[PDB]
Amino acid sequence: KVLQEPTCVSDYMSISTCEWKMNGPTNCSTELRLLYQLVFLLSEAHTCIPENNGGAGCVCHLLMDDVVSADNYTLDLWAGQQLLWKGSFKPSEHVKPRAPGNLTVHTNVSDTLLLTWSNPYPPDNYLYNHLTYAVNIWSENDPADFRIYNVTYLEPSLRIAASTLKSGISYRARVRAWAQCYNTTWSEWSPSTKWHNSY
Amino acid sequence: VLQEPTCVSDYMSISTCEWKMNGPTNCSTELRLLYQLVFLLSEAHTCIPENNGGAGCVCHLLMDDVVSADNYTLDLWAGQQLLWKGSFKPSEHVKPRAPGNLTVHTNVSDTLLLTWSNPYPPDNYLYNHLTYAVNIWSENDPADFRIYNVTYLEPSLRIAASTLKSGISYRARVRAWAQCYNTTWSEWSPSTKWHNSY
Amino acid sequence: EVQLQESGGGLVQPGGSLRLSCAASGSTSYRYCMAWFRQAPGKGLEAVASIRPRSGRAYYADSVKGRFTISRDNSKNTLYLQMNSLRAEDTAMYYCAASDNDGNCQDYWGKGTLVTVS
Amino acid sequence: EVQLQESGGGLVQPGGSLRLSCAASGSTSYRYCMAWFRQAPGKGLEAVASIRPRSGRAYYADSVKGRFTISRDNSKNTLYLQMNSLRAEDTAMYYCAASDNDGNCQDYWGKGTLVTVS
Ligand SMILES: *[C@@H]1O[C@H](CO)[C@@H](O[C@@H]2O[C@H](CO)[C@@H](O[C@@H]3O[C@H](CO)[C@@H](O)[C@H](O)[C@@H]3O)[C@H](O)[C@H]2NC(C)=O)[C@H](O)[C@H]1NC(C)=O
Ligand SMILES: *[C@@H]1O[C@H](CO)[C@@H](O[C@@H]2O[C@H](CO)[C@@H](O[C@@H]3O[C@H](CO)[C@@H](O)[C@H](O)[C@@H]3O)[C@H](O)[C@H]2NC(C)=O)[C@H](O)[C@H]1NC(C)=O
Ligand SMILES: *[C@@H]1O[C@H](CO)[C@@H](O[C@@H]2O[C@H](CO)[C@@H](O)[C@H](O)[C@H]2NC(C)=O)[C@H](O)[C@H]1NC(C)=O
Ligand SMILES: *[C@@H]1O[C@H](CO)[C@@H](O[C@@H]2O[C@H](CO)[C@@H](O)[C@H](O)[C@H]2NC(C)=O)[C@H](O)[C@H]1NC(C)=O
Ligand SMILES: *[C@@H]1O[C@H](CO)[C@@H](O)[C@H](O)[C@H]1NC(C)=O
Ligand SMILES: *[C@@H]1O[C@H](CO)[C@@H](O)[C@H](O)[C@H]1NC(C)=O
Ligand SMILES: *[C@@H]1O[C@H](CO)[C@@H](O)[C@H](O)[C@H]1NC(C)=O
Ligand SMILES: *[C@@H]1O[C@H](CO)[C@@H](O)[C@H](O)[C@H]1NC(C)=O
Repeated sequence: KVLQEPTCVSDYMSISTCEWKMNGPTNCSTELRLLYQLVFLLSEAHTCIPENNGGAGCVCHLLMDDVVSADNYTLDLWAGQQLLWKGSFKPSEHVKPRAPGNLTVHTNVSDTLLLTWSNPYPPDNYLYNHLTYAVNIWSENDPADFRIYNVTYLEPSLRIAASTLKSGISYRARVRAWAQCYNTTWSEWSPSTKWHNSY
Repeated sequence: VLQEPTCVSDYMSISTCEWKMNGPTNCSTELRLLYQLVFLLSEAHTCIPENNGGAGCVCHLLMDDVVSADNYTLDLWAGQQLLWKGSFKPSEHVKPRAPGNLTVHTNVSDTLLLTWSNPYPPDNYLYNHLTYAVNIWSENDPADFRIYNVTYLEPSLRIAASTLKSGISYRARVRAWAQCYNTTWSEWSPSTKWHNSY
Repeated sequence: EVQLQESGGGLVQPGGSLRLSCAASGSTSYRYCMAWFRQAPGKGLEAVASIRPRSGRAYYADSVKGRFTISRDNSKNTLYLQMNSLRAEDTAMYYCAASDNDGNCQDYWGKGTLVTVS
Repeated sequence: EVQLQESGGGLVQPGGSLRLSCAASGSTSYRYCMAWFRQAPGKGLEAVASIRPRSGRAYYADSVKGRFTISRDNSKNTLYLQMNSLRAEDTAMYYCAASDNDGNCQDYWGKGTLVTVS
């Protein structure tokens, strides 16, 4: 039976991610189902088969046609023929954007470093024009030697003076995204990249 | 050049061209294949070929979609020297992708079930228009074989186990045909093996 | 606010088909919900089919599932209802409706077109 | 028999921007080629930008590379030309054209919109 109550977030494209906790060991793909349905004329319930997140924890990725701000869903957690939980979810109240990707460092200019990466959204999504980024650089064996850069100029690039980083040392870098919308939290981190600094 | 460059198209994003030179040639240095869509404000793209024999080379032409009126000009250069001029129309030389993930299901005593994947996304033309040929044969005796034509637009096949010898292992592979016009057979899938019983 | 005008009704043979249309005086693409409802003489209104104008995702009442199709052409600001395998039961006045802030489809209504089957 | 109507022209300061539009009377997605051309006073027609409607693949003349963007919304049957960093040189009548059987873009033409830069 259910311990902690299902909570959801939305990427504001097509995927909403929900999380709950059972007691003890549970296999989510075989035992449980999460039914979701848009409050909308003649709507049908869709069904999401969850995957496991450690022992008593499940996660579901709710596929969605679209996300607009008035969209509201009802949520029904079943366990076979037994209904465990009823709830509701509004994607525009809980935005968590996608992680950026393809993070690349460019070595080809003395004095100035160039980092590039991709916006994970298509041009016609709202967030595409409204993403802030946070770029985190640190030396691989000394996390206290770090930098954080805020990128608000709506372009997935960053330039840094090479003299700000130690030579003969290797650095890591990762990037996350923030939506200028309301009710947003930070994305996950990109995969990180590594280079040896020196000039 | 001995035999002239010929091309085929998967009707998505890849066209593959083939020629055979004169003597020994390293294609990744020395040779370039320039292609360009006959289309307003188009730019010529450049394809660096890979070797596929002593004097034989292959190029994989990257493409946006493929629509039937698409025509390309093809120029094989060797430095400052132009070796061959031609043209290519993808819709006149369709060779679909090989199917994949071929699986035998032995969980029903009387009937075998083979499944496999259509290599196209639902929104391509070919996705709804692929015929398949399934080739089954005894692992050490190729002359004991079967061919099945699958035209019902679903990558599955069923056979009575009693139609194959017992105690013996069989292989199976599948290829795809577009119907379309100007199509040839795809490559074979990787093959699978099972021990036949009933 | 939006104005709506249906067309395409008439007499039909049981088994035969029909296509309805509904021009909108403004962008279909800015509507949240768009739907067809129907009356029938002695009876109350019932929703038949609905659509999400942006994505195109369509929904249907059981009685028309497999027979009716709802669609939209955003460039014409127009909504359609392809009606196949028509039965005597489908005899009614047919209406296009729409809404902007909720999926009830009750804000805007057309005048209706009769569909008689005999 | 496709028909095309441009809009969005006007006078601009050097450095400023503009957005042109071209509604089509039929599906943009069935066109082979779609493009913008222009004619400056005293001079001949020149292609500015072209597009593959299905995939979205876009092509440009050198003089507008880095400044102009061509795009299309197939759901509205509409073509766009975002014009940035405008110069006096860009002063012309601007046309949308299309073709179905060749990539020349010469079959169908719109009426044009003037774009003045001074
Ligand atoms: C999204 O959809 C859900 C379901 O349609 C909406 O939830 C509903 O919210 C109302 C009021 O916020 C709930 O009513 C309240 O119930 C409590 C006791 O449970 C009672 O003490 C209050 O006086 C009130 O009647 C209602 O139960 C609830 N429905 C369900 C099934 O969860 C939600 O508000 C919708 N819209 C959003 C979140 O913007
Ligand atoms: C083993 O034999 C059974 C019949 O005795 C057959 O298995 C069935 O295979 C299909 C397709 O591979 C499975 O489809 C799935 O159905 C569920 C329905 O909610 C859903 O996940 C999807 O619709 C999916 O297509 C089917 O469930 C499965 N049933 C069993 C008994 O596992 C087949 O001959 C052999 N099994 C397999 C894996 O092919
Ligand atoms: C594809 O384009 C090429 C080059 O634009 C066309 O090749 C020419 O064809 C005509 C007669 O068919 C003649 O000018 C020559 O034979 C070719 N000259 C070249 C290579 O420039 C080719 O016809 C086009 N293909 C099709 C089938 O439309
Ligand atoms: C597989 O089945 C198709 C029929 O669906 C066969 O295709 C026909 O082949 C004949 C003879 O070659 C042609 O005259 C027809 O035009 C083909 N029709 C279609 C549907 O394309 C095909 O030959 C079969 N292949 C085998 C031998 O298994
Ligand atoms: C999310 O923001 C909207 C408006 O910006 C607000 O109505 C809604 O209540 C917010 N979510 C909360 C505070 O639960
Ligand atoms: C990263 O690049 C891949 C291909 O290199 C592309 O498919 C994908 O959209 C990009 N990922 C993100 C998250 O931007
Ligand atoms: C950088 O931007 C983030 C979110 O956009 C904000 O929370 C943060 O406070 C900014 N940085 C600093 C140092 O204020
Ligand atoms: C296949 O290609 C030919 C050119 O050889 C072309 O005329 C037509 O598209 C097709 N014709 C046949 C016989 O299928």
